[PDB]
This record gives sequence, structure tokens and C-alpha cells, in this order.
Amino acid sequence: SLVSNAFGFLRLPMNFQPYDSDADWVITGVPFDMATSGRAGGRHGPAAIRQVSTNLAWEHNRFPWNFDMRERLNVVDCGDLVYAFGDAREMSEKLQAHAEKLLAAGKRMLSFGGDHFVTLPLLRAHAKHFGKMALVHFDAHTDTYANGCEFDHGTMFYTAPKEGLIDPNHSVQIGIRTEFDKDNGFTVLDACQVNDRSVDDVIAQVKQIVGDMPVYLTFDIDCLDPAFAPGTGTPVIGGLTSDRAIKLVRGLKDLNIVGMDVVEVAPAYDQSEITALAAATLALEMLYIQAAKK
Amino acid sequence: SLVSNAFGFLRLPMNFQPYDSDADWVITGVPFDMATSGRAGGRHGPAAIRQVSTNLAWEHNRFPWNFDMRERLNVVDCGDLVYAFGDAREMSEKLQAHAEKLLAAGKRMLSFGGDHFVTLPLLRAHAKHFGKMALVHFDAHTDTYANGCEFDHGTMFYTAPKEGLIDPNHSVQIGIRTEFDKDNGFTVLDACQVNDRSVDDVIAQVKQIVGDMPVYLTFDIDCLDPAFAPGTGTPVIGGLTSDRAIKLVRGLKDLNIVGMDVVEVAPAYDQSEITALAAATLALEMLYIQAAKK
Amino acid sequence: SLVSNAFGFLRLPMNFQPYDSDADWVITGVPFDMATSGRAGGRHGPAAIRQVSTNLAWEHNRFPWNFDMRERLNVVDCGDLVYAFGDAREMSEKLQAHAEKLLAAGKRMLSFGGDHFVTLPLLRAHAKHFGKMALVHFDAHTDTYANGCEFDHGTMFYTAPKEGLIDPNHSVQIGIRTEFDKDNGFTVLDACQVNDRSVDDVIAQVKQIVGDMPVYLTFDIDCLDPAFAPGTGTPVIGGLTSDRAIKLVRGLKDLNIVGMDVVEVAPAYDQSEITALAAATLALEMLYIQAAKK
Amino acid sequence: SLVSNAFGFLRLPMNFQPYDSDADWVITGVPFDMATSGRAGGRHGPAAIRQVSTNLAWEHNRFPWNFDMRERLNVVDCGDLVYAFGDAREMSEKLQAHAEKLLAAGKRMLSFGGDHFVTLPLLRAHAKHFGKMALVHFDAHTDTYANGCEFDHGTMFYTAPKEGLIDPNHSVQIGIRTEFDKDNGFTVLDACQVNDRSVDDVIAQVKQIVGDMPVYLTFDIDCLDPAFAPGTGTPVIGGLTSDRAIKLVRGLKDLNIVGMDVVEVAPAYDQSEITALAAATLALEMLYIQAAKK
Amino acid sequence: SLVSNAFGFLRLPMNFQPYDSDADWVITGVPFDMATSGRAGGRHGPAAIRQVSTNLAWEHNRFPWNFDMRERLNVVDCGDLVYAFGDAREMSEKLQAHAEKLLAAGKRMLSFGGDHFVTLPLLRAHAKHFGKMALVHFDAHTDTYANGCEFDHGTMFYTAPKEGLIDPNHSVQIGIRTEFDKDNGFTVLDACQVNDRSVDDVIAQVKQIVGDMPVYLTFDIDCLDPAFAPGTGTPVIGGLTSDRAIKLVRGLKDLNIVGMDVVEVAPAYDQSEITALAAATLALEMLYIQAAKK
Amino acid sequence: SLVSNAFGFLRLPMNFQPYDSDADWVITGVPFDMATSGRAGGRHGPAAIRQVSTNLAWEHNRFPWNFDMRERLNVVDCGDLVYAFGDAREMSEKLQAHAEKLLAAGKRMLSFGGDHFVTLPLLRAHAKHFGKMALVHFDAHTDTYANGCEFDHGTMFYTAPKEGLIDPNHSVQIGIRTEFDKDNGFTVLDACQVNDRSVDDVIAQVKQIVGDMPVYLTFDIDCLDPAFAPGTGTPVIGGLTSDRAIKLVRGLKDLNIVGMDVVEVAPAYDQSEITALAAATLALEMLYIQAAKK
Ligand SMILES: N=C(N)NCCCCN
Ligand SMILES: N=C(N)NCCCCN
Ligand SMILES: N=C(N)NCCCCN
Ligand SMILES: N=C(N)NCCCCN
Ligand SMILES: N=C(N)NCCCCN
Ligand SMILES: N=C(N)NCCCCN
Ligand SMILES: [Mn+2]
Ligand SMILES: [Mn+2]
Ligand SMILES: [Mn+2]
Ligand SMILES: [Mn+2]
Ligand SMILES: [Mn+2]
Ligand SMILES: [Mn+2]
Ligand SMILES: [Mn+2]
Ligand SMILES: [Mn+2]
Ligand SMILES: [Mn+2]
Ligand SMILES: [Mn+2]
Ligand SMILES: [Mn+2]
Ligand SMILES: [Mn+2]
Ligand SMILES: [Mn+2]
Ligand SMILES: [Mn+2]
Repeated sequence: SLVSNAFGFLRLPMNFQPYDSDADWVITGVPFDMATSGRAGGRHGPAAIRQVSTNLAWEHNRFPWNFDMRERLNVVDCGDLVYAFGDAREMSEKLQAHAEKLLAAGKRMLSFGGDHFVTLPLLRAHAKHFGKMALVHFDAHTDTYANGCEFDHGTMFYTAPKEGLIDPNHSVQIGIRTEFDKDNGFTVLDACQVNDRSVDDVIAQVKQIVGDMPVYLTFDIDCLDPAFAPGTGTPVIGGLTSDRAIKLVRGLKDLNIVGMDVVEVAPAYDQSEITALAAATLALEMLYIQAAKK
Repeated sequence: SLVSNAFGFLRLPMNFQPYDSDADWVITGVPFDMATSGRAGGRHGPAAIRQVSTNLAWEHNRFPWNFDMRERLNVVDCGDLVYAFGDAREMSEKLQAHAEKLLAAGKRMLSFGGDHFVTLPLLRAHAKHFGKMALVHFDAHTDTYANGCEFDHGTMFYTAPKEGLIDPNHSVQIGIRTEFDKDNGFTVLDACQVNDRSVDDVIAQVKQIVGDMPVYLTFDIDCLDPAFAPGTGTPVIGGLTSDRAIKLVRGLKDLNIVGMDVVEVAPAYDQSEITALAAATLALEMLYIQAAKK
Repeated sequence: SLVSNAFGFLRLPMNFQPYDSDADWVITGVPFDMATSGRAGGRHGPAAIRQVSTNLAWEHNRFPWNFDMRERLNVVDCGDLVYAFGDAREMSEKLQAHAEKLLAAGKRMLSFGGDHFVTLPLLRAHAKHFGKMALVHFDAHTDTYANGCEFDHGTMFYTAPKEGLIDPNHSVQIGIRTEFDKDNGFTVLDACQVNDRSVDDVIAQVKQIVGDMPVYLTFDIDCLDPAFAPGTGTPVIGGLTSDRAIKLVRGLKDLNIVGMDVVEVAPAYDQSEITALAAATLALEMLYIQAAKK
Repeated sequence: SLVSNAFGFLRLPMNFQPYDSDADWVITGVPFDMATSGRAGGRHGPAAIRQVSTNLAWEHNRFPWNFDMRERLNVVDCGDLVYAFGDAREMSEKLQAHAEKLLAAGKRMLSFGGDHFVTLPLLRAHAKHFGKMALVHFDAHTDTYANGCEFDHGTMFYTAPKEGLIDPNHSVQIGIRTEFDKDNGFTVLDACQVNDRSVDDVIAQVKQIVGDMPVYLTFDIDCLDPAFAPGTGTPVIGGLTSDRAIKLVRGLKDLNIVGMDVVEVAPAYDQSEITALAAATLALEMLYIQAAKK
Repeated sequence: SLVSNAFGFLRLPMNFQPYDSDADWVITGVPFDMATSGRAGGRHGPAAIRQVSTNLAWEHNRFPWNFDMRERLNVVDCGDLVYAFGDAREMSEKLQAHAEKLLAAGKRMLSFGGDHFVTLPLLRAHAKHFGKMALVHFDAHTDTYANGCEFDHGTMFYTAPKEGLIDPNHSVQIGIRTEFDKDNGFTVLDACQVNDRSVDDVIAQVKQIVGDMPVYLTFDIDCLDPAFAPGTGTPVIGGLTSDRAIKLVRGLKDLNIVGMDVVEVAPAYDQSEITALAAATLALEMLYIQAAKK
Repeated sequence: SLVSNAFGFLRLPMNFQPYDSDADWVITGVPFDMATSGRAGGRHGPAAIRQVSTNLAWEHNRFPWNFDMRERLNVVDCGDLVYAFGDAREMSEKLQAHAEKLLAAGKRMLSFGGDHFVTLPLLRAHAKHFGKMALVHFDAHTDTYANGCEFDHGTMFYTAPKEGLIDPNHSVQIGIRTEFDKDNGFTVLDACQVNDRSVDDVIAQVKQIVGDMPVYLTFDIDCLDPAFAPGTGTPVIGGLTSDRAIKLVRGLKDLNIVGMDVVEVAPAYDQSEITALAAATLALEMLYIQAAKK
């Protein structure tokens, strides 16, 4: 083989027909953006994450694991959703259709954004297959705005509870450091207390909030402090280090995580690919916690 | 005066109530953006142009003129349109209302984008006051797409002729170097021939196409080659130098230019403010050709 | 209102005649620079802070407060000092005159630099109205050089104690990580110990040093580690995180802070506006600790 | 189709098994680098060109052509050579093997570098299928060093004539502006005269030097002036504009060009993707001159 | 003196003939690079460190020391190794020869890379003069690859123990956060535990592993998290802060450190010189711990 | 020689005691800056030019010359003036003293700025040795301000004629594109006409203005368009290409040029070292036109 099908995330094989493949996990890129009050995310966050992820591919057993995820899980990259270039409605319809087809086939999904709005169609499809979920949500923002429209940025986790896709009472939002509503049922572990508490202390509280519910894990890269993730459309100071974030993600290993995504990487604002690298490393860690179960 | 009202473009006085002022020309910022197939323009193009324009303010008589524009014209900066943060429809309604109020009062407008879509509401208001206009359009793109919707990026100069706002047969598009429709009535002076012909030759042809019609002058900064204007959402190689562009704009002096704008400056892609500087210099040149008449 | 007077810091109203206004607090920009042994700060630090501060304006009650500062305090932005473009003497004379006029009128000041030298004229005016003050000083540098001239960079807090403007014995310098003089009366809480101690421990010591004296709060952004504040003229490694800095500023709430500034933001060295964002967030936090008293 | 095989250059279909496909032209990426006396090219030049090429894909008939290349030519992207990460010998052996297999199958090649050294293995394979070729070589450097080793950077066009792969007497080197050997048989059209002469004049001379020989076209992006192509390992001032370069490439339409490449794009030194964009546009123009024959 | 010999690191005197000088310590630059699977380091890491080090030179007694290193140690900068531009073998032969000549003369060495491969020739020369050493190694990578060739990147600390240059059983690797071999005798203090433990706790363990052996101290700047050191060829998230790193280096004061280096600064990926600044500050701290003994 | 005295511009030997050396030409760096109305130049322009100049050193006979300058001229680099870090008066006194000592010894000078103000002390020393000179001045600015003080930026060529150092009537200013005084005796060849006329036409006019007077050649890099020289404190659009500038400098070969400098390179605003590279190439061309006479 002089040229090869090893062109996707972590040099994994591409499969443009994933639904009836032998894959366990399928990576989908959704380079969807919408006009915001601040900067736009752009159309290259899936591409920047894939490109920088070659920094991680040489490790046979990614630190600190004692196995190779690739020998426990069959992971393929199906490329990008064609309708990510449509408006919020068109993108949502096609993404939910893509997701339902994969979940019905027994595949699970790691998806890369794109604006955080991509998580709402994913949650609609996941709720159909797995039932109402607990949300584990890393972000500087709660995204529970209740006064905007159905397709507005920052409203996904008002709509999701209203549609019964997630149980807010068993959901946790980690790293929040912008105005939020204390009485909507979500448990907000704000960045101030998360930076001051030990990882094990936070993880113990997350496990007790989530319980045994199926979990959708959604990681907005702007959860990280802008020193570690300058490449994002809506930065907020006082965030998490990449050390603390990856340790928190590893601590989620014993949860029943049924799907996950990483969103808001904005390459136009990245500095020496550090934001894309943090996103790729967190995404690989999400695959490792799944493979640790097998 | 220890602090002062000299905070706008070229340190000109700000006036947030311009409609009944003594101004001859009013500068308006429209930091409007929409989701595109490529990069987003962002919300700081008016701000970047204003900021860098201090490089030009120290010249009493801006080169190469033998007068000071500020002693012939009363120019104020009214800030930014509040609805530039709305969708294409909301922005258009408010911008056209703003423009009609200024033109009805006898003011004329230099406006800064923002996406090129801002020119369509401006043309609607200008046609009401001045009648059907000839368009002088600098761009790498013709923006005459006829198969998208009424608020889509790149459709403004299909809609404008259809609404009778401009006469395409007396309009000229300069710097085009992307696919265009040869039979829609616009005269396309593509960048290949514009770079090969003398300025006077091009200007003579523009004057004969435009004739004596009132002219709306719209300058997309991506008319300049990306070496001179890297800060734009839709770059295309093989463009104009800033030398040739400013010489072409100066050659328009004898036309009856009733309004003008400069659009598509994307500061997130700018390099050492050169794109914003070129936009500010072209905008100042547009004021000079007006003041040269007085 | 199609265009509006909401063009300043945090989109607050501009008022170019603040002295007899209804404002409680007035923001002044001083884009003053001087030749240094290292990099120059430039003339856009006030502008970069204002521009990025729109990221904070959408929060009605800025996290983590349970009120809106804008509903307790009348804050206006008076623009920039005209003489910030003069030499150190000319700038100082005009800034002190500006400040005395505001303080005599019962206004208080949040000022943005510009070089740290701007704090000396501010302290001269503040001492006249409030009496000798305790200085709370965040910096990597003590700025107590005693062998340079009266207008040299880095000498302000040798001159201030000599002129009786501050009491060094009740002043504290936080984040210092460059050579300093242990016996000049200032209490130096160096970055090594500040990074190792709890916030509450540091705050308790600051309160006991300062006591009940009126406090001038001056924040050099290079107090933050260059990972969080690369945009500064004189970076030093081993600094504070933005998390720790904002927590320290919040802990100053119960002090009698009569005036404050944020200096040394150098946009030419900024990376994705993170330094300007940290400066804008710290400045907003200073307004919140004032509004928390009302 | 919710996800698709449209992930390569210009969103063309990927085919990891191109040798027995229906393709007419096959794109291969060779992200090969070697230690140099100056900067290294890196491993992302194929990826940066592919990514930015989406700016060109929306044009059905790319300006200024009156047809769609994609409706005359079947072009696929086979990804990257696996051995581009080996040393100069390992890469050369695998690339020549890849190329021979494609040419023997009747495919033709557009290849992207990577260091310019990639052209030597390509020429070895092309000479086998097409016979000794005339080289049309755009570069600031002649790459005819005769005193280094067989795998050294900058020696390819000493070795190629010695191995009988090209006829130097019918080869032309365009844009040269570094020390060269006047008596080695190549015709050097240096950047000084190329910038001063008309395109048609240069093209007429190229046609007479090349005659009817089969042509290998190799474009080092550092032929362009660093204002247009800052993203390259070995910049030299006084180069070609992208306007002149694309016009020169279009003028080669009537030559018998049997293979072509674009090399030396160094994304770590690129500014707002302008170098990658120029490389992608030149590469698309090379496909258009081929499709213009059909 | 109108011009002066104060052109090297920290403005120290240059001496191009250091071997028979009065120097105690000699700084050597080795701008050596080799083709890697990731980015290349480049040829300006010695130059970038020297340039930014002027930020530290103004401190007479560098914080937090109570003496001036320059009054206890005679330090000169001998410039760069001429053969750093050769291949791994040529560079190694000349560097080891340079080092042996200095050590035989009673000088000690602070060296700047360049790729980490430069440490292997340095260790060969140091073992000859000081005997088998304990290695104190800061890195995200263990560089103990045992399946590559003798001159490959990342193999130095497989070869060194095999040649008896270091005792792996008394060596410690700090900050590791990539796949490593647990049973090769090195003690790996990975970044996860180093970030969670106190500095004194880590230092106590290092002292007990190293004992009284002579120590070679080698600092790969990619030990720091990419937020603090973006300018490096092989970044890995979850690293050390510059605060923790400098505190760890200061804690090594009581060890018998016979030579030291700082490697992998890649200026092409640096952001506002922060990586070069951290490297220069760590290097100055290494000189201070030596001067603290005198 | 394992390390070497080849650390200066073009890897030429450093000589910190140049006055009694065997040098014909001596390079001096003057990293002098002063507070301006725009950006500051900084303190690294000499260093950035030296660093990038290694791109030119490998050419034995620099293109397009048929000799090696280094075999006709003995050129050394004496480093930087120690007082460049003082104020305009202190710097001027020391620079003029440095220059007088070199010129009295029969050396000639190529100097690198630093602010353009450095040329005034150089002209004072040159007039003493060579007599009143003709100035050949490349710039976007005339620097003839007559209403500022004796040490202000932009006043040098008001003061120089007043002190009889240059004859304005035989001096020419090339590339001017900012407000200038038409009646002060200088001949202004503005960038508009210089870009439109042939090089030979401009050179013929320069030769006739200058005649046989001794010439001081001073090149402000902001003569180049900001696309080619973004790294400068005072950019102005519509400038010269680097092709045209180097051709103009080569055409000055037959003039009696007694000294020369290159100023205003501001590395903080440079993009991929292109401005420093253009400055280094122009400086090398100035040495070649001198060596062409021998
Ligand atoms: N939350 C954000 N990401 N941006 C600000 C928009 C305001 C929330 N409706
Ligand atoms: N024309 C542009 N600016 N972008 C590409 C969109 C395609 C035109 N409808
Ligand atoms: N302290 C600084 N900000 N810079 C260094 C100048 C030396 C103190 N006189
Ligand atoms: N030619 C280059 N690309 N670099 C300089 C190396 C010297 C030629 N042997
Ligand atoms: N370890 C590195 N620095 N890079 C990856 C190469 C793989 C180790 N042989
Ligand atoms: N000319 C400049 N370089 N800057 C503007 C200052 C105004 C001239 N006195
Ligand atoms: Mn979010
Ligand atoms: Mn968010
Ligand atoms: Mn347009
Ligand atoms: Mn356009
Ligand atoms: Mn300070
Ligand atoms: Mn400071
Ligand atoms: Mn080449
Ligand atoms: Mn080349
Ligand atoms: Mn840049
Ligand atoms: Mn290493
Ligand atoms: Mn490493
Ligand atoms: Mn950057
Ligand atoms: Mn000048
Ligand atoms: Mn100038």
C-alpha cells in the first residue's frame, strides 16, 4: 500500500458508508456555524481537530492507559455532514437523520463541531435510542437561554429539557463562569469552585447527580481558560486548565456514556494549534474511557 | 478640553443624532455578518477601519490633494447601526430606515461593512432619493447569484436590478476574477485586463458606461489581491494592488457619486492591520473626490 | 433609535463632558507610551479593552453576582485624554487636571492605560481629594526605582511615597517576580507565595496591611502569567492565573477603594484578544465590587 | 447521502485505490520534509492546499474558463504517500513506485509537496513512461547544485539531466532570483526580466525553448514574491505576483504537459492561508489547461 | 566604549575562543534540527532565547536571589556550533569534540538546542569527564525509543544508558505525559502527579533517587503546558506551569549538577516570545543554582 | 574551529573594536525608538535584519552579480550602539561620536535602525568627513516637519538642510505618498509616478538631480507597500514592490555613495520575517553596488 485509507481523526480509516459497517464508534464532523453576537466559529473546527490529532496517533497505548483503544474498539471517521453548510434547520434535520441511522444500527457517535447548536439534533436522535439522558456538559456557558427562538445559538439546553431529551435534575454543567439561572434544575459546578476543589471531590458529586442514567457527554472547548483554548468564538477568563479538564474526563470512566461530542473549536483564533490539540486529546480520552470498559 | 468628541473615523466628531445635524456626510458602521460557505466577516470591520484610520488623520491635506477635505465637508461619524446584530431581514429594515432618514434630510452616506449584503438596503434607500443609479462595484465577485433566496449572501446585484434600484446596463464591476454571467447587462472589467491596462484607459471606459447617471460606489475590499487585503472572508488570488485601486478611485472624481460604502473587512484574518488601512485609505479617498467638487 | 450612544466600554454611554454629568463612575482612556528598555505598550490598550468588553456586556448580572452593576451605578465612558500623545510631563499635567476636575465634582474614576506611569498623575489628584492612600498594586514589577528621573518608566512608586501620596507601610504589591527592595516599606506578596497560598489567606493579609485607609487599586496586566496575558510590554514568567487574579480582586470588596486603573495592555503582542479580555473582565469586576456596596 | 466521499482537493472524490480506477488525473500528497540550512517545509503543505481549495470549488466554470474542468476530466484524490515520513531515499523509492504504477495504468498525476526533492522521483517515473522531458520550472532557485549528495535539498535538477530524465537545453526556469550557473543548458528567465516583460513575450520564448517535447511542469510556490507567498521555507524578495504567475500558467495551455506538481507550501509560515490559496489556484489552473484540450 | 562585546545571552560577553578563557561557564548554541513525524524545531531556538533574555538582564540580583550570579560566576557565550547545520552524525562528532575540549579545560556548559538529540553528544563528553551521571530530565516525552536507529529523534535515553553514560536507576523524568516504558529503570514522575503534588514533595523524591551522583540537567521546553510553551515541535496538553517548573528547578539547588541544557524551543510556533522567555528564565535559574553554591 | 566569529549580518565576522581594524565597511545596529503618534519601532530591527540575512549568505555571488562582494570588500559587524537605549539626545551624541571615529579612520558605514531619527546624527558625522551631501531618500514620508522640536520624529530633513549637512536642491525623495511641502527644494518622486514610470526613467532623473555630489543613501522600509513590508511603525498603502525597490537601488551603482542606512523595521508587526528579509536584501544590494566599483 503506497497510499492509504488512514486519512481521518488519529489516522483512523475513513468510511463514507458507516451505517452498515463493522464500526463500534463513528466520528462525524459538523462544520456548522451561525451569526452570533460575538465571533463566528467558522467551518474548519472537524478539520483542525483531525489534522492536529496526528500528534497523538504515534502512541500505541495513549498515556496513561495500559492498552491501545484501537485494539478494543473499531472506530471509523465518516467525514463531514453535507448539510452543515445549511441553516440551523436544514443542518438539524440532516444531522438527526444521520444520527438516528447510526444509532439504530448499533453504532455510537463521537461528533465534532461546529457551533454548540449541533448537540441539539444529536440529543434528539440519542433520546430516541437510549431514552431520556443525563447531560454532562463542560462549558463556560449554560446555553439555557429561554427567551430566544427555536434555532438560536445558546438555547439548546432550554429546548432539550422541554422536549424531554434530557433530565435537567440529573444533569451537571462544569466550568460555568457566565450568568446562569440557578433554579432550572441543572447543577452548575462553576469554574471558581471547580478550580478550587480536588478532581476526586468533583467527580464524586457528578456521579451522585448522574446516578445510573445514560449520559450524553458534550464538551465546549471554551470550558478551558483562553490561555489553553484561545481558538474559540466566545472566550471567558478564569477557566479550567487542560490538566484539570482531562483528569475530570478520565474520572467519568465508570458512567454509562452513550454518546459524546466536542464543539466550538474556532481555528481562526487558534494559536499554534493548541486549542485543536486540546480538543483532539479530550476526544481521544473519551474513546479511551469507552475502551476501558471492554 | 481634556477629553474630546474626536473618537470616530479619522478622529472626526461623533454625532449619535445625525439626521438634523449640520453634517454634509455621515459615516455609519454596519458590523453585520451571516453564515457563509467560507469564512465569516465578523463584527469588527467598522471598528478596525476607524482604529487604523488615525494613521491618516495627521495629514492636513491628504496626499496627493492640495486641500483639506475637513475644511470643505462637514463629516460626522454616527457610530454603528444597532440592528447589525439581527438577521439579514432585521438589519435591512433598520438600515434602510436609517438611510432614508439621512437622505431625506439632505445628508449623504459613507458606510462601512460588514458583509456586502449591507449594500442592498442602502441601494433601496438611495434609489428612493436619487432615482435608479449606475453601480460602480469593486469586487472579486459579481454578487449576481440568481438561484439563492432574497436574504442570501452574494445575491444583492441580482435583486437590485430586479427591483429597479440600479441600471445594470450602465453599471461596471471591476476586479472580478470568479465565475460570472456574461449576459446580465453588467460590464465586467475583470482583474486580468484591469491589471494589464492603464488606469486612464479603464477610467475612460467606466465614464462612458456610467455616463451622467447618479452613481452608487461600493468597494468590496477583496477586490484587492490577498497580499494587500488578507483580512477578508472570501479571498481570491490575482487581484489589484492598493496603488492601482486608489488610482482608479481617484479617477472617478468627475462622476456624480451620490453614496458609497466599503465592505468585507474581516479583522480576524488581517495581518498588521494592512486590510483595515487599505479600507480606511480608500474611504478617505472617496471623501476627497467629493470635496474636490466644492 | 437606529444608531446609538452605546459605543464605549461594555457598550456604556459616552459622555465627552463628564464633569457635570449624573455619572457616579467615569472611564477614561490614557493611550500614553514612552521609550523603554524593552517593548513599547503602544497607543491602543483603552481601545482594545473597550472593543473586547462586548463579550461581557450581554450578561445582565455578570457572573457570579446576583445584581446588575448598571442598575446600581451610573457609569459613563468619556473617551481618551487628548494629551496622552504628549511626553510624560504634558500627559501628567493634563491627566491630573482631568482627574482633579472629576474628583472635585464627586465622580470616581476607572482609568485604562497605557504605560503604568499614568498612575502617578492619577495618584496626585486622588491624594488631594481623598488624602494619603494605601496602594493595592498588582504587578510583576514593584516600580520603585529610585535612581532614574522624575518622568522615567518604573519610578512611580518611589515618587508617590516621597510626595506623600501613598503610605508605603500600608501598601501591598501582589505578584512581584522581579528584583525588588525589601526595606522600602511596601509589603511584597511575590507570585511564588501568592500562587502557593489560598486566596482567603492572601486576602486576610491584605486587609490587615491596608486597614481602613482609602485605597487606590492599580492593576498592571503583566501581573498575570504571559500564558494568560501575552499582550504586554514587559512579560515575566511564573505569574498569576486569571482565575486567581479575579478571585483576589473580588476579595477586595470590603475595602474602601476610592479609585482604580488597569494598565500595560499592549495589543501588538496580544494573542486572540486574551490579554484585553482579561483586562476588561478585571475592570468590570472592579465596578462590581463598588456596586456591591450600594 | 448525509455524509460523503467529497473530502479531497476541491471536494473531489477520494480513491485510495487509484491505479485501476476510471480516473484521468490523480492527486497525490507528499508531505515530505528534510533538514535544510533555512526553515523546514513541515508535513502539512497537501493538507493546507486541500483545505483552502474549497474557496474554488463553488465556481462551476472556474474563472475565466467557459467550461467546468470536472465535466471534462475524471479527477480523484488518492490521499498522501505513506512513506513521505521516511528519509529522502525511502520516500523516493515509494513515490517512484506509486508514480510508475499510475502512469503504466494510463493515469496522469498532479502532486503536492512537501520539499521540492519530491519532483526527482516523479521525474524518474515520468521519463520511463513519456521519455526524456522538457522541464518547465517556476522557482526563485534553480536547484542545480552539483556539489552536494544524491539526496540533498536543491540538487534535483543536477541529477535529473545526468540521469537523462530531462533535456536541460529544452528546459526553462522562470522567476529565478538567486545565484545560478549560466552555462548548464537551462534557460533562466529571472524574475527581474519576467516582471518587466509582457506575459505573451515570455510565453512565446517558453514555447520556442520547449518545442514539442513532453513537458513536466513543476511549480515551487517561492517563485511568488513573499508578499503573495509568505508561507514557504526559503523566501526571496523581488518575485512574481500571483496575477503574473497564473497568467503564465494559462499561457502554457498549448504545450504537451504530461505531469505537474506544486511544492514548498509551508503552512507554519502562511498568513491567512494566502500561500495555500495561491498554490490551490495554480493547481486548479493546471487541471484547466489540461481540460481545455478535451 | 560606543559599541560593545555584550551581544550574547543576558548581554554576557561573547568569546569565540572559550577553551582557554577565564570563564567558569560557557554557553553554546546548537541550532540542529532533523526531519520528524511532527513539526521541525528550526534553526533559531539559541537565537530566540538570547534575544528575549534581555528582559532578564536589567535585574542586578535576579528574583528571588539575594546576589548577582554575574558577580559569582564568569559566564561567556561562545556563539553557535558550526556543524549544527550538518546531519545528526556530523553535528554529534563536532559537538562532542567541542564539549570535551571545554570540560577538559575545567569549563562547564549550559547549552541551548535545537532538537533534544543534541543532549546525546553532550552526555558522551560529560561522562568522560565526570563519570556515569544521574539524569534529571524535564519533558513530556521519555525519549527512550528502543526500536529506531542510532541517530533517530527520541532515542537518546535508550542509547545513553546502553553506552553507560547515565545510570537510569538513579535518573528521573519529570512531566512525562506520553506513552512510556515502566520497566526501563528510569523513575517517571508524570505530569498528572507532578501537577497534584507539592513542589517540596517532588523535590524530596528527586533527591533520594539521584543521591549524590553527578547530575546532567536537561530541560525540554515541551515539559511546560502548550499554554506556556506553544513554541515547540511536539506539544502535549496537560503540562506544567512555568511557576511550577521554575520552582522545581530552584529546588535542585543542593544537587551536584555538572552540566545542563535547554532544548526544543521552536520560534516559528512561539506566540509573543513566551516560550523563548520561559526557556531563557529557566536557563538563568540554572546559572543561579550554580552560583548559589559559591 | 568548532564555534566561530561569524555571528553578524550575513554571517560576517563581528569586530567590537572596528575603528582600527582592516575593515572597509562597518555595520552598526542602532535599536533606538521614541514615542510616536502611531506605533513604536521597538528595539529589535538590527537583530531581525541580522537573523533573516542568513537566507542570503549561502549565495557565493549574490544574484544577479557576477562577483562575491565578500572578496572585494572587508565588511565587519560591530554590533549595536550602547546608547541606542538612551533618549534622542544621548543616542545622537554617542552615534555621531561612533560615526566620526569610523569615518576619520577611513571606514565607511552601513547602519541599521531603529527609528529614522538615527540618520540625523549619521549625517552630522558624514558631512564633517565628506562635505555637504546629496540625500537619496526612500520613504513614504518626507520627514521635513518644520514645526516640531530638535529631537522630534519626522524632523530630520528639516534640520539637516538648516545645518548645511545636505543640499536639498540636489536631494531626491522616492516613494513619498503622504502630505509633503512642494517648495522646500527636495525633489519628490512620489510613489504614484514611481510605480507608473520605468526604472531607467526614474534613475536617469535621480542621476541628474544628484549630479556628482557625495550621496548619503537612507532607506526607510516603509517606502515598500505594506504588502511587502508590513513590519513598520507607520504604514501607508500604495507603495513600491520589493522588485521595483531593489531595481532602483541597483540603478544607483554609478553614484558616489559615501554612506547608507536602512531604518524603521518593526519586527513586532512583521509577518513571516518578510520585512526584515526585504531590509536585509536591500542592505546587501547597497554593499554590492559599492563592491561593483572595485
Ligand atoms: N452565550 C453566548 N455564547 N453569547 C451571548 C449571547 C447571549 C445569550 N443569549
Ligand atoms: N460568492 C461568494 N462570496 N461565495 C460563494 C457562494 C457561492 C455563490 N452563490
Ligand atoms: N522595570 C521594568 N518594567 N523594565 C526594566 C527597567 C529597569 C528598571 N529601572
Ligand atoms: N537553495 C536553497 N533552497 N537553500 C540554500 C542551500 C544552498 C544550496 N546548496
Ligand atoms: N516522541 C516524539 N517526540 N515524536 C513521535 C515519534 C515516535 C517515537 N518514536
Ligand atoms: N510622519 C510620521 N511618521 N508620523 C506622523 C507625525 C506627524 C508629522 N509631524
Ligand atoms: Mn456551549
Ligand atoms: Mn461556551
Ligand atoms: Mn462583494
Ligand atoms: Mn467579494
Ligand atoms: Mn507596572
Ligand atoms: Mn509590570
Ligand atoms: Mn525549488
Ligand atoms: Mn525555491
Ligand atoms: Mn500573522
Ligand atoms: Mn525531549
Ligand atoms: Mn519532548
Ligand atoms: Mn499568534
Ligand atoms: Mn522615514
Ligand atoms: Mn516613513
